[PDB]
Amino acid sequence: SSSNYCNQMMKSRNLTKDRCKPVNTFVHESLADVQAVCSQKNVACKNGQTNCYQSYSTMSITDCRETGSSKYPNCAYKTTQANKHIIVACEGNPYVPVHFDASV
Amino acid sequence: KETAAAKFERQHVDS
Repeated sequence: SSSNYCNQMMKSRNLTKDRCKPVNTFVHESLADVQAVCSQKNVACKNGQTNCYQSYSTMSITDCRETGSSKYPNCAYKTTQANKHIIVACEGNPYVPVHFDASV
Repeated sequence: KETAAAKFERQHVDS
């Protein structure tokens, strides 16, 4: 609900207008470069299904994680910036990211 | 209404 990046973006992107979501990752890359990961390194998803893909390179990401003190309506987040490989699960035609599986 | 791909973009991409 407040001024650091995660509090602002989680509210703006409608993640925390009606609940406090525990964790969420934002990727700071162009949409078409994030969509390009669906034809990069195929890997098994955490759930063992096989439609996950790992980016060849690291991407700029911000991890947002609720503090121990956060309670709706006052959601509060710790902001961690990092450059990590993302893993996304892809589906459809066009084969596009539908779930964020992890960053490594 | 919002597709799974649109929801992935809204929640995770910040170009």
